[PDB]
Amino acid sequence: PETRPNHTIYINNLNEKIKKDELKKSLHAIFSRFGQILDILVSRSLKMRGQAFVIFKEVSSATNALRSMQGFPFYDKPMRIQYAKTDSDIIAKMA
RNA sequence: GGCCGGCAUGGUCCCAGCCUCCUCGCUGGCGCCGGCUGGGCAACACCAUUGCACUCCGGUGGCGAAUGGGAC
Ligand SMILES: [Mg+2]
Ligand SMILES: [Mg+2]
Ligand SMILES: [Mg+2]
Ligand SMILES: [Mg+2]
Ligand SMILES: [Mg+2]
Ligand SMILES: [Mg+2]
Ligand SMILES: [Mg+2]
Ligand SMILES: [Mg+2]
Ligand SMILES: [Mg+2]
Ligand SMILES: [Mg+2]
Ligand SMILES: [Mg+2]
Ligand SMILES: [Mg+2]
Ligand SMILES: [Mg+2]
Ligand SMILES: [Mg+2]
Ligand SMILES: [Mg+2]
Repeated sequence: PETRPNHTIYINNLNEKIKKDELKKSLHAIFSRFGQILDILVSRSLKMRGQAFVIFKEVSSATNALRSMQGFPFYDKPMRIQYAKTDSDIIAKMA
């Protein structure tokens, strides 16, 4: 359902027909305005398809991105967003 | 994509057309029928999947495809 605040947002219900490189770029296009993005992780494997991790440098960015883009129609599908359950390695490798 | 068999089929060159998972080719292929067989999921389609990762990594399918004109 939902979890504790995090630098990283977990996005799913994404259109699975879209390729990894395009998907990453399109996600930057709509999410960059919430704050600096450290990385976007995408895989098309059987387990990880339809999903993305957007890693913000500051948690407040993640928070605003989550509230604002919940259900945003993206490649004809309503985007579902939550905080990631765990910190991404890029975040742990800092603080 | 490869090989073989049967039948049909005069040769060389030119132009145009058509076909596609298999160099979309600046020279790849394209008579009819039938059997054997290779590679790969890179793209595409379909099936399955709503999945919390930081390790690339589900499956199946097609190629069971494609002809006119001219010069000598
Ligand atoms: Mg990209
Ligand atoms: Mg990458
Ligand atoms: Mg997967
Ligand atoms: Mg033969
Ligand atoms: Mg005869
Ligand atoms: Mg015959
Ligand atoms: Mg002869
Ligand atoms: Mg003649
Ligand atoms: Mg020609
Ligand atoms: Mg034409
Ligand atoms: Mg064609
Ligand atoms: Mg047979
Ligand atoms: Mg986790
Ligand atoms: Mg085959
Ligand atoms: Mg002729």
